Amino acid sequence: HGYGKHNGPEHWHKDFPIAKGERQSPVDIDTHTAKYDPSLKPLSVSYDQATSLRILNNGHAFNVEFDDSQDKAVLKGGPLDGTYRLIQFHFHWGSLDGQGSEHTVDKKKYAAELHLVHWNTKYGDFGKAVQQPDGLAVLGIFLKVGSAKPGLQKVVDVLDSIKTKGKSADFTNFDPRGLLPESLDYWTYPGSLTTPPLLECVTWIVLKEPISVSSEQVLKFRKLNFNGEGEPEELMVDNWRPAQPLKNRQIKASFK
Ligand SMILES: [Zn+2]
Repeated sequence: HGYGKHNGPEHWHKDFPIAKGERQSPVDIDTHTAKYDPSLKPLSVSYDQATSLRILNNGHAFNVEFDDSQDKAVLKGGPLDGTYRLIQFHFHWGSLDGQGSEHTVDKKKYAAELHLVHWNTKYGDFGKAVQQPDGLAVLGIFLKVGSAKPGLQKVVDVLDSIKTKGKSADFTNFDPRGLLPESLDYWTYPGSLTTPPLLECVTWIVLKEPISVSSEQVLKFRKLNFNGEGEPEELMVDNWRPAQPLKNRQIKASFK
């Protein structure tokens, strides 16, 4: 299962029937049909004690992993009940600046999309959380090409050391607060993981405000490999799933 022409997202349903489910992600966000919901609370992001451990090329993307054995970096408030711990973040990007994001806004695609994955502490661990309808909370942040994002450069510089699938590198003292936009206004809806096993266990929180990265920064994403060392080289690009039907779901907005 990958993003190629013979094993891309359009084939996934064969191994994972839930791919054609009722709350699949990503989706197109229609800003004019999103419902303003005054009952929604502001997001509470507490990343000040975050402990990054490692960066890994898993063949789908690269993951920056965090210590989630304590409430060090947590997400609360918003549409969430309870405390969600940060476990990892990763990106989806395109082969061109005009595509790469998974979610779209009024059909507009962005250059890339950042996913910060958190799990609901009441379920004890990530593996158990994914089996629950309220197990995960994923914070989605759009990337557009323009000015460089200083807080992203540490990630970019290390990519050379994890070029191929299975490669990992120590990655300590990275502060994820450097990746957040100024405003935390958001849309929220119930959805799924966007890669297999595509479990419908995610509360999506998609920030309205994109961050800017430079052409050179996103360019270095595109030099990674889907393949492992010694195998024929396949550039890691367009690792994004297409928008899925909204079906019986309403997208809510924390702003007007
Ligand atoms: Zn993702």
